[PDB]
Amino acid sequence: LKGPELRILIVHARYNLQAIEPLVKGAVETMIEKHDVKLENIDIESVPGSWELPQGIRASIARNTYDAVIGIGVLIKGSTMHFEYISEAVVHGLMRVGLDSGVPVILGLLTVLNEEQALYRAGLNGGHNHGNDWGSAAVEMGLKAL
Amino acid sequence: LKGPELRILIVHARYNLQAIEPLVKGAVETMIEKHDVKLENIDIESVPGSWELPQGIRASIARNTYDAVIGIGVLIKGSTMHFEYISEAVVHGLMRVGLDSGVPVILGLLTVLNEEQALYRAGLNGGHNHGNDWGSAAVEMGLKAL
Amino acid sequence: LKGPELRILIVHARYNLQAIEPLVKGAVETMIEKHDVKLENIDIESVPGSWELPQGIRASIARNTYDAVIGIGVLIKGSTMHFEYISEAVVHGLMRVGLDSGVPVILGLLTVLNEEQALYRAGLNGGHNHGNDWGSAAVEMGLKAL
Amino acid sequence: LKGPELRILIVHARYNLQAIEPLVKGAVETMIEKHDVKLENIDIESVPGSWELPQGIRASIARNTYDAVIGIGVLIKGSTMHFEYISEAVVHGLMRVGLDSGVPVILGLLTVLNEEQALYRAGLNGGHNHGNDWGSAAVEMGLKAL
Amino acid sequence: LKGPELRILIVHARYNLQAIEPLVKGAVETMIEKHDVKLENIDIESVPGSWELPQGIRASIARNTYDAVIGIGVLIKGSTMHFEYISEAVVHGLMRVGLDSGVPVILGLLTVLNEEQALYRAGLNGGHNHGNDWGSAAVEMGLKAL
Repeated sequence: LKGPELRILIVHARYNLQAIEPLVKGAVETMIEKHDVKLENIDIESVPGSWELPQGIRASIARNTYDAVIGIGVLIKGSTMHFEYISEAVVHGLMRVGLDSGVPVILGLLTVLNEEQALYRAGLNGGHNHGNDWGSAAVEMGLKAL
Repeated sequence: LKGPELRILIVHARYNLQAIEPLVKGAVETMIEKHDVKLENIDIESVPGSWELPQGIRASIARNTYDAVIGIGVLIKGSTMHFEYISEAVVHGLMRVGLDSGVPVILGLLTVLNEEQALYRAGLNGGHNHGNDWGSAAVEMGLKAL
Repeated sequence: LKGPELRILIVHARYNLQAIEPLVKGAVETMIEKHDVKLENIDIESVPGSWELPQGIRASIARNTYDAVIGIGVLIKGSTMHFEYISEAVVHGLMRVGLDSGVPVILGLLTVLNEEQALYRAGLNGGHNHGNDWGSAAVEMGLKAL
Repeated sequence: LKGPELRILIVHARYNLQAIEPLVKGAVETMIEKHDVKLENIDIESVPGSWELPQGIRASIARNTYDAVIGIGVLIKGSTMHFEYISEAVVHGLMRVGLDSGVPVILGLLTVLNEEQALYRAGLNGGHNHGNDWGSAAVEMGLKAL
Repeated sequence: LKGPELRILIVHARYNLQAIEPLVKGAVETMIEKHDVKLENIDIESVPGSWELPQGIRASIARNTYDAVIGIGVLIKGSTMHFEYISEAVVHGLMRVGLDSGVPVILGLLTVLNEEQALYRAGLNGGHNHGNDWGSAAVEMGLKAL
């Protein structure tokens, strides 16, 4: 599947930036290299933390027009219940923003127990970069939307 | 119950495709063989993963008109909390799309601990294929909708 | 409390039918025998499983007019997480249908660990039939709605 | 803070009535004795169980006009998962009714493991009556609403 | 990032006030000292408990106009399930108020097991004050909103 006429939005948080970057990259590289998406047609905005992902996307979805958007962030279990509650709220939030807007929202949220699990899913230490999967998903959902 | 005039939509994800296929088949075979549904009246679309099920169905529900739709996907517990969160969000999502649209949405989502449990519910290794149940359910809900 | 002019709707699923029936009966008998509800004023529709309860009620709530509705079904814990997710989604769903419509929705959903717990709450093996409680509740909420 | 011109609504369920009463009392006494609320300006309606709280409040909120409302009920853990699901649904429901209506809704819901824990929070056996806290909260939220 | 023209709202509950204060301070100090926010442009309202946070913010968001708002409160695990349910409901509530209003809502909610964990996250006993992070987040989201 190729989508030269597709406009894609990518919002990512900045916590655990060491895992975020590889993910964003994989997502971008895959879209371009494999689906023929134009670099100029890929906006990349960012927010403080995962909590802000739904809100950031909603805002951007209103300003311009995209065919698909990818929310990227990584939450790591800490000492309190904070992890559980943010996670649940953010995931429900992204789903809402997508269903309300009609714009496909790809889940690029990692909810892990430790940094290692994150890096592994970001393609480091022998793992498969999930940002790639997200990229292809964005493209597919974008086309089917039209 | 027979529904020759029924138009059914089936959206399924592609992860764990080995379990997905038997499910879709059972759903289709049952509708046809037991409820007299016309093969031409059964659309079968697909999306990347379960996360996209609600969004894919919403989109399709807007394009054409169906009497019932079946969402099919299988989520398997991994090393992180990802499974728990996607599961909860997807299930709430499908329920929403159905209640908002007024179109019956049948739950063909398997949330299992391991691949074996999935295959078993797909009719392999001595189990009962649940896609069959979903097929009959789609038909029943479709008629009662009219 | 008596409600001769009340119109009640009862939607029940068909899984674990052995527990369902006693429940529906108790609900009906109580409404009639104790609150003076007219048998002709009690509609009893049914759906495949608990998942369809919210959707079935929404549909019916649109076709006719009722003063109260009772959703009845029984979910039993199995080997997977399916039970947990359907349960949470269905309960949220019923609450939504009630709050959106303005029509009182009585919860006649049993979420048990095993069939015995269900039958017990259906009045068998020395237990108290909960359908009775639901019946009176339907009547009370119906009147206060007016 | 005093609110002589405030109209307060109090809906309470009737299960575990032994814990409910002390709670309602404390709420009323505190509002009057400490915030100068007029007894005639305090409506007290009731419903069967906690499940009906959101629905009862919605109904009443539509009939008349209140500055604040207090939902009171006590759920006790039993042998099944029923407790967990009603609890989650009711709490989400009350929050919704408040946010949709714009009318402050005070949470007077006790979700305990056993009757003792309930009575203790109702001021018996050496505990502090939480209904008092709820009363003051109702008054504060009511004024700030204006 | 600096936001001299930004109007920020801060609503905080009053339970566990010993942890609340340091948080509010850090939030204010950081906004001023590091982002050039004008003290006159920072409203600080308060409510009884965390349950009231969403409702308080909704009310204020309607009265005036803000570029960003910060909800602050701390919930501590007790003997009952109350903690879990308030937590889940409040977090979903804040997310809703933000998505409905279009106004960025920063999560300054601590859901801890004990007072120590709270104080630690408020900057005492060797910990980092999270109110600072929230302050910067408020500023960033506010600007991007424009």
